[PDB]
Amino acid sequence: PKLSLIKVVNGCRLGKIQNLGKAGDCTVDIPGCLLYTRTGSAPHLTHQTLRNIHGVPGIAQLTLSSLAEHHEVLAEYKKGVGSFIGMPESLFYCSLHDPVTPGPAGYVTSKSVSVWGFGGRVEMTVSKFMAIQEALQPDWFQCLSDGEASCAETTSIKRARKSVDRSLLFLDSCLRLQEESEVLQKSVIIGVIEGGDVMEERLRSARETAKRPVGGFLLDGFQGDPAVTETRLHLLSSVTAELPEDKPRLICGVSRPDEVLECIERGVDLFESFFPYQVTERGCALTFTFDCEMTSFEINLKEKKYQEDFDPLVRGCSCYCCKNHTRAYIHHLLMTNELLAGVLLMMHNFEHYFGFFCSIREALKNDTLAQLKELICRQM
Amino acid sequence: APRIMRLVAECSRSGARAGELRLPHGTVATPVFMPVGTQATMKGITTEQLDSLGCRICLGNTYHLGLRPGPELIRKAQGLHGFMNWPHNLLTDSGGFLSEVTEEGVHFRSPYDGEETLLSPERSVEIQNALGSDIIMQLDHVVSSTVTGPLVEEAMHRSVRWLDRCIAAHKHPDKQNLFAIIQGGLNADLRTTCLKEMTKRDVPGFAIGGLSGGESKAQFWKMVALSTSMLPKDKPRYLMGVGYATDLVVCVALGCDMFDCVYPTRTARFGSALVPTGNLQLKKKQYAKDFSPINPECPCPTCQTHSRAFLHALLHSDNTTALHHLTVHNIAYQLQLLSAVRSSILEQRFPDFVRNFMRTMYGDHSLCPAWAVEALASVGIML
Ligand SMILES: Nc1nc2[nH]cc(CN[C@H]3C=C[C@H](O)[C@@H]3O)c2c(=O)[nH]1
Ligand SMILES: [Zn+2]
Ligand SMILES: [Zn+2]
Repeated sequence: PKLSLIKVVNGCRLGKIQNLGKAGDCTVDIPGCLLYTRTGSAPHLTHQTLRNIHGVPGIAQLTLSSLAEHHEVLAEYKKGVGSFIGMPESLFYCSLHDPVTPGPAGYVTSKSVSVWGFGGRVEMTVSKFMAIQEALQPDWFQCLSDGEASCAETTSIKRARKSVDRSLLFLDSCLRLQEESEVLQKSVIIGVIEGGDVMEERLRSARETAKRPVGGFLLDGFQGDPAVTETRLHLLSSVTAELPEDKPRLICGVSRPDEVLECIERGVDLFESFFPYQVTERGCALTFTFDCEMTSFEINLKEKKYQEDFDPLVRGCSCYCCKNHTRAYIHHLLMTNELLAGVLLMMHNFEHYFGFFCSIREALKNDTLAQLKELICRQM
Repeated sequence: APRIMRLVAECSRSGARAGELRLPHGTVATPVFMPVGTQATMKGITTEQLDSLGCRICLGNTYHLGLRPGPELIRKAQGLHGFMNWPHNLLTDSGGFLSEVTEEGVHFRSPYDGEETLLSPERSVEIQNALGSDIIMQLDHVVSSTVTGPLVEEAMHRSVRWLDRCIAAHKHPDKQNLFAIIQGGLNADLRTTCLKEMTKRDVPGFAIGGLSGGESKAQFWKMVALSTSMLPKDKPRYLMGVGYATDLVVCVALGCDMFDCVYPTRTARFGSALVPTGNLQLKKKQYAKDFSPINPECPCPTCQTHSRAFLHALLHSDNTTALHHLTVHNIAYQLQLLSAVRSSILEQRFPDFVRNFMRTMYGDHSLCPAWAVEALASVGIML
């Protein structure tokens, strides 16, 4: 992955990642987001409705938690997950867990890590993990890692120390297995930075993982409720300061527009796009401006004030829902528990979110991210 | 009165008809299956998808819209056309079919006591006027085909009187087309009376009601044949509540032009995909590694893009898109079947088409349903 930075202003990396994909003729602009999927599908959106959205990222995120239970099927299919799900044109980064429904913690050992899907728990060693990636054949895939040192419970320093060594042992094992596979050599392994909330282990994880020939870095354990805490924000900057500038930085569990801008200032490139999915799942539509439970970035369309509101969700929006339907129609679909609401809302919430990331790159070119950041936070 | 239907081709053997309907929101080729649009949106199918499938007319449930969001909001939303943003044609029912029927109309009681709502023939025409559909249905007195006795005749004569009351209340025949509903149950005499009485009214179309309600299939197709034998040849015949593939092929042979059924939209929720050999139960594990499409000859987005194995994976997940994929295909199967029926009529090969459809569906002709063999034989189609 040949990464090229246009400029770095206030710590924000503006650029593009070239020479990507099976043909090597793909580019990913940074900072950006990945298309969020569940079981190889964007939620509520078929391949047909997905084409109705403007600015869909060229790289999509898959989760082992939603696909590991389909290992035998994709193995017999042989042709990779992208062609299996009818999306062979997109790039695919396979992460370990799903950000919204990850499953219960406490199943990480030095010998195996577990994920959870619709059928149940799937326990996978490093061998089984690489066998599943050999069947999925993703462009990028997160390496097997120990991210459970970062939890709400009072974590021990030895536990944070273990997550660094355990993830490194997983990393060196996956590199030996990848070098012994013709198919997996085409994929790009992503190192995972761990260490919990211990600064020393966070710094050691960043330095030791960077010493491996990984193609990128996953910043794990910085997810925060309701957002990234100031302690982990400072923790994040200390980690990115130890990472090479020539490789992409990915973060998981960080998708709300306010934390996105905070992490871009810390040098994070790629983000998950599960926040517009959460907004859709509660019958809400993003309405926050970027020109020049429920948050204030959105409106609740189950509210009775939208019974006769015949305006679009966002005036001027070019999405399918806002150019063809009204809030009254969306409110009606939600009251009658119709699945078109989830479709029409997801189309707008994805288009609004993808357009929000366009404003980040547009503002970085104009050196006006501070104004855009001020406009985002003023709506809270 | 201006005819809304022109016959393009007829089967010299049977009663099959190929034609097109001239309606305010475009022309519709016949025979035509009409999907229940209120369920398609509930299935997550947008207007653009349903239009892409070639559907030029769909149904709307008047009673459903009477509960949410009501006729007042639909009128303010530029009719039902503008409310759901449907550019093509719409057919709404009278909304009368928990309910008591008197001469005044159909009575709906409020839950846990409360005032009643009276849906009279005049009220029904007024409600359907606000929806702005291109075809409106008469308010009829509906009794189930399983019932016998004096209520059948009582409901038939009341359906005729209500037809006259709907015609008087319908003050815009230039914008909406009112259809009569043949009742009379499974009684040949009462139905003949309803056929003789209702065909004297100047309505642009006629519908065959009171059927497909658990009765024997022998009593079913014979009541269809009695209806088509006495209905105007130059006006469309609408058979309500029929959507099974064999039933459509047989009833086209008997002279029906329009059909509706919630069948294609519902079995998609059960994991079943319609195919020329019947249906595929894609949720069953035999399709877990079937890397072929549902039907390679189907033009729908699902079959042009996805495999049975992938749809099987989605059915074993929380993806609501699994229902979206099957609803799209099942509607496409209905439209493809009816357009193939229509091409056979235009090309004067409808019997050969029926023989091939029955052979592919059931195999040897001795395995075909006995009622369908008799019904097709009554119009000169032998297997
Ligand atoms: N208004 C109206 N709508 C209708 N939809 C379907 C039918 C015909 N099938 C119904 C009639 C009696 C049977 O029990 C069956 O349930 C119909 C009708 O006879 N009238
Ligand atoms: Zn929009
Ligand atoms: Zn299909």
